[PDB]
Amino acid sequence: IQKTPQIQVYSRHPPENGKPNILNCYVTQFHPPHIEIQMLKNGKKIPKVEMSDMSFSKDWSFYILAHTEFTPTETDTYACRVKHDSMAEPKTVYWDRDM
Amino acid sequence: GPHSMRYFETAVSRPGLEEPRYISVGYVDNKEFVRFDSDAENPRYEPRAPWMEQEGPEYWERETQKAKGQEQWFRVSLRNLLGYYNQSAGGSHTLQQMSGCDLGSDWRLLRGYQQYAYDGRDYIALNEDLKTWTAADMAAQITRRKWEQSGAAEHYKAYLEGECVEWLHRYLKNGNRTDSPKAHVTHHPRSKGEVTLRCWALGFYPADITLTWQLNGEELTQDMELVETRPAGDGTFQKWASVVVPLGKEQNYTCRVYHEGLPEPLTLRWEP
Amino acid sequence: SGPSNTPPEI
Repeated sequence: IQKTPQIQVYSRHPPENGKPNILNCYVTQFHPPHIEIQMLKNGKKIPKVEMSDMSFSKDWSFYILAHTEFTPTETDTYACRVKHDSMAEPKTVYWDRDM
Repeated sequence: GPHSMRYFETAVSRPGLEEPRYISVGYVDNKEFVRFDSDAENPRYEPRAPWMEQEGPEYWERETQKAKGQEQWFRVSLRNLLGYYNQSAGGSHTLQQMSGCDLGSDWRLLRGYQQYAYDGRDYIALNEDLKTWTAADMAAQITRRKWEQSGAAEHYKAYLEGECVEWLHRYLKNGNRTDSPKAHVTHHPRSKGEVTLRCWALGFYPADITLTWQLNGEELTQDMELVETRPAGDGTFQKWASVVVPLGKEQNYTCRVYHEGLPEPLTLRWEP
Repeated sequence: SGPSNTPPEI
């Protein structure tokens, strides 16, 4: 019954260093619905992370959108960490501005 | 177009004397328009699109009363399901429901839907005839027997052919729209004299889109990388597609974006 | 307008 989360990390707008933007963590394809999602900046938890209400898809599996305000820079590193019962340990996906 | 309405419902049981959590979400043309959540302060249906704000408090109270009905029917079902699968009661289970209708451009019912899943797995579903049930499961035969004996299919058929259709229409008139994609391609190094070309489509609504790469008029379905369409968070969507090509031969590849808001499909290439 | 499930339940 357990279905494993799929994650994309990406910005709302085309990223320009120094211009404020939103960073998204789109988490899909999971079951059961209980999930824990953290957004991280340089390895540290980001406070005040907006979380969409929970929804499910036509295949029954759940999805959720987390986002936060951020200003991209040349060297700041961002990630999304997901804890879920389908995986032994948490999954981290790092923001790649080319993807 | 092929207009649609859906209601997606979920009850999730919880350990330790708690009532199950019940969430219902309504969709008109794949966009969320209403939502009810039993965990809220004062549980009631709430509008989730601007064009629902014209409805009077009677509408909300009526929908809210239905939800309290569904909550209960879901709660008793969960209990029964636990007994059907010989499961213990320490734990956490889910019951989900999908209901709705598809309408044509002529406002005529194309297809009605009524499906259930237990713990994320198909349980029972009303067939396209709207008279028979397909049970996926040993336990779901129990349910199917009950509903055939009671004629429950008739009740759901009447809702799908009548109320669902009429209300979908009312909601469409209430809501009278696309956003075209802005596309561009980016260029990314690889090793061994190869390059990645990435075709981006951004800021588009609705979500449906097709992206193709061409080599000299022939479609590269084979080795194209493709991300799942994703929400931007502002009501629009994003997608991209990419191919690995030989260095110096970039101009031979064309990206095409197909979207219903476009006059013509977009056609573009890498532009250094 | 949403569904109103009839008994029998599941």
